[PDB]
Amino acid sequence: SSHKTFRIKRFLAKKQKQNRPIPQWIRMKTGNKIRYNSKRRHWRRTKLGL
Amino acid sequence: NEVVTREYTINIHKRIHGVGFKKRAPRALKEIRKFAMKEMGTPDVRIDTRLNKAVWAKGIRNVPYRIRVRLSRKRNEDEDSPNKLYTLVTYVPVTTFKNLQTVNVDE
Amino acid sequence: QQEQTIAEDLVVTKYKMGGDIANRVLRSLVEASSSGVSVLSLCEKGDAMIMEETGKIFKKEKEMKKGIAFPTSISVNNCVCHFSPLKSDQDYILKEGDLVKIDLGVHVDGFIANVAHTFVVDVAQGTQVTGRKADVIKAAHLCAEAALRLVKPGNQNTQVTEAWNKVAHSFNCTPIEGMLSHQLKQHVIDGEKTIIQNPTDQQKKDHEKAEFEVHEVYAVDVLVSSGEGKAKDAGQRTTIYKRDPSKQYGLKMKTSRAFFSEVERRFDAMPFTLRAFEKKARMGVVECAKHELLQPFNVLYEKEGEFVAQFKFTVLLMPNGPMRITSGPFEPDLYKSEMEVQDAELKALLQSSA
Amino acid sequence: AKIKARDLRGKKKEELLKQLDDLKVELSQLRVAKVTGGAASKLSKIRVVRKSIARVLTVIN
Amino acid sequence: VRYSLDPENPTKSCKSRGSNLRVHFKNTRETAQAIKGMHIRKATKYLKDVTLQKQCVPFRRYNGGVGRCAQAKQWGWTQGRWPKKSAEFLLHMLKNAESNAELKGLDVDSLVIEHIQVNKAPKMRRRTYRAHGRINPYMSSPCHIEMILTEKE
Amino acid sequence: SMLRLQKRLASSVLRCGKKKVWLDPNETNEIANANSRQQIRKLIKDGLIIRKPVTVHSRARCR
Amino acid sequence: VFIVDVKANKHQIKQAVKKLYDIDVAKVNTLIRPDGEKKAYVRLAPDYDALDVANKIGII
RNA sequence: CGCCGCAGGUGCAGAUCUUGGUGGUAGUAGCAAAUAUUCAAACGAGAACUUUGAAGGCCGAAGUGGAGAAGGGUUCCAUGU
Ligand SMILES: [Mg+2]
Ligand SMILES: [Mg+2]
Ligand SMILES: [Mg+2]
Ligand SMILES: [Mg+2]
Ligand SMILES: [Mg+2]
Ligand SMILES: [Mg+2]
Ligand SMILES: [Mg+2]
Ligand SMILES: [Mg+2]
Ligand SMILES: [Mg+2]
Ligand SMILES: [Mg+2]
Ligand SMILES: [Mg+2]
Ligand SMILES: [Mg+2]
Repeated sequence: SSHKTFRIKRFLAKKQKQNRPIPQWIRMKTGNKIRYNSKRRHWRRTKLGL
Repeated sequence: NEVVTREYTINIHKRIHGVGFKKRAPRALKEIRKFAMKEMGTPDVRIDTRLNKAVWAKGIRNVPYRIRVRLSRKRNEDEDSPNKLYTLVTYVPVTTFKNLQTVNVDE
Repeated sequence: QQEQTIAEDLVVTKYKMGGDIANRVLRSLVEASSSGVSVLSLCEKGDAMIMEETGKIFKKEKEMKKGIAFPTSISVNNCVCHFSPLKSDQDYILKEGDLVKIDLGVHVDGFIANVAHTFVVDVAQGTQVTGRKADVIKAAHLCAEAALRLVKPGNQNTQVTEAWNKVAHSFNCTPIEGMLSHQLKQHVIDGEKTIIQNPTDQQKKDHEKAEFEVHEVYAVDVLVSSGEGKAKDAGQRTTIYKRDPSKQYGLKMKTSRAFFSEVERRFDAMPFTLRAFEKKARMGVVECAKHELLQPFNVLYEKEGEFVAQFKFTVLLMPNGPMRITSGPFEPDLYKSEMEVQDAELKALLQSSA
Repeated sequence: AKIKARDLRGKKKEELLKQLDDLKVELSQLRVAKVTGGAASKLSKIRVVRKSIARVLTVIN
Repeated sequence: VRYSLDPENPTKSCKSRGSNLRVHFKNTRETAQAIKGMHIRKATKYLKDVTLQKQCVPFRRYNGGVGRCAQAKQWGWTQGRWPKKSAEFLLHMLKNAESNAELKGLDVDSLVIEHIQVNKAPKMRRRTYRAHGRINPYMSSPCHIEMILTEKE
Repeated sequence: SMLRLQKRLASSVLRCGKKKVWLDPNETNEIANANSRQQIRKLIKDGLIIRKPVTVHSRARCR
Repeated sequence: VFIVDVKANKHQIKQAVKKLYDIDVAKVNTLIRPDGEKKAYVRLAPDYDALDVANKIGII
């Protein structure tokens, strides 16, 4: 909602920040083994914990 | 010559008889395009927007019984198109449909 | 298909005087370059002399625009090109023995006379300048004489760059990476017909394989480096920009729109300098650079103490031998190298001339 | 031109805080250049200045 | 790459291939069997007729529920359809095949489709929603296609 | 090419609905270049965007 | 427009700007961005030109 | 891996067996609740579906309108794919 507490807004901030694709130069690292961000989240598909 | 133009009258009533209410005016334009294709032998037919208004003048189901049009075969002026000629069909407003022949028109 | 070219003999004659007026201001630059001066001072006076001289020439035809096709760029021993300090920016002081490189351009009817030169200042009368800074300028001079001799419709664009790579290897130097010569037509310094020097794999496939043509103006530009081929940025403000007429965008800023309209009045399509304005110009340039309305001409630095040199001029192509309208004051009597030329084709081209 | 804690220890509180002020000003200028494009030389100097600040503060503490 | 049925004379032959093409495998297999053995010009004309619904492909093996048509009688069959997407995809592969034939230098007015094979591709997954809280698969059936054209006249 | 933004901005500037906004069919490129409300105002002043009048709902029959 | 520490209030931001840039300030507005960074709108005094203060800062 | 001994979590068709994969069904059922679309042009490789204009309609102020609370959490807005 529009009304929210500071703690909720800070929680939503971190989830927003970490919901981004991995860098392209990560794929070039040695012994990478990482294909794509497996922890991506979409607002409509998966709802946050709160 | 292939830049001829002619005045026709179309019995829309004849071609739409039996079509449901919500499909009459759309069918009248499919049969008008069919009429131009047959009469002028061009797969590319362009309905004038004033003619489109004339067909839809009385709504989707009370299409006019007759319409007087003018088919004009023309050069597409664009060789990038696969059809050399296209027929542009326009609307001829008339007061009556009695004794109206199919006539040739000059430029 | 109606674009103007060298087909008019009047175009030829105004090229000759425009190149002469570009050469004569480089001459005043080299005769006024002394110890204890400022790069900003020489840049501002170099452009000011252009503005007043182009005003007093072709006073009979003023519907068109006469003036700068490339601002006075002055660099010393660390900058590749595209350098023009602002008044708010830090200055540089000229000392004994430093070689300074000056770029300058004039235009009439959108037709360009562009020229550069590299020269050592405060040179003692009748002496010889040696070192590893004395062979890069001599090799670059040989490159300019090479291009003057070999420019001819009937060759390929790769012939120039492979000869430049060869003379680089002969002098144990290398060309600067990503330096492009251009075909210069009316209202254009960014012609599509372009020439590369020191290519790489990525720039080669993006370069267009093309063959030269008669009756057109070229800007043969050579960049020779005595180092390794490294050109990067050191956080210096880019001053020189060029309007791109192909694109447009809706500016969101009043002072950006005022800046753009100032560009249209003075330098509508040709590269300019931010010096000509300055407080609102620095604000209005960042947004116009963001949306690709202006092409920045970035400043390039090499390793500290390394040496690079330039030599460029506008050359006219004509079937009965090309001609030169812009030349710099280089004298090979007092400039020699510790390595000589060993190639047969190079020695043949420097011996022969139009 | 780096800062070594070994040569910092002889200094006094006045000049140590002056050196901290100079480093902090430099870091704030580097953060400005980071958001205004700048160059990789200034971007990579951020870590150098940041460790220099920690070095001075460690000596002070 | 290793095809199946390598040409008897590879010099007078050209190859084309596509993988994971998002067309129905069953439709494309029927269309491929229709144009198999045809001349290059005849097959191009035929496939254009399929999209114009003037010539149909006979559905011989995958014919469950396929309707009847009059144009199936050209073939010795009763059921036929006009798969627009299969005809378009095969038309692109025929253009690619004739571009390969031009690149090899052999002429393109004497090519005959001597080999054409449609294979099943890995299935793509989607979901459909059913009556009582159930999810059921909505799998796509893409196909690989390969073809070899050999000069003969 | 796609004047969704320009129709929204023209309705907000003209204080009408998107029903009443008339973007010129022939000057499509010039309308498409307007990415700002002040550009929209310039087009309205220059006659490339017109607020169509209210549909007639006469009370003559009722009177 | 400055990005400030989330724990700094309007008084602290006002004093910090005054000390760091030696300029006066009329008022400070403050919001917290969706990504968590606090953003301050620092309106300069009428006699201080933010256009050239941005120059000496280096964000022109 | 063979031979001499030793030791087993040692042999599968079943268990509405466990897990994974794959068929026939089958190019089938189906994509049928709330009246409705049409013409022209543009962009574009490609237009029933995008955008614009022209028509014909519907919601009919207890709205398919304009705003909010809860809830969602960037879905907002430009640019591009
Ligand atoms: Mg939900
Ligand atoms: Mg059956
Ligand atoms: Mg369902
Ligand atoms: Mg359910
Ligand atoms: Mg607040
Ligand atoms: Mg067991
Ligand atoms: Mg088993
Ligand atoms: Mg069915
Ligand atoms: Mg259905
Ligand atoms: Mg109603
Ligand atoms: Mg509502
Ligand atoms: Mg949106």
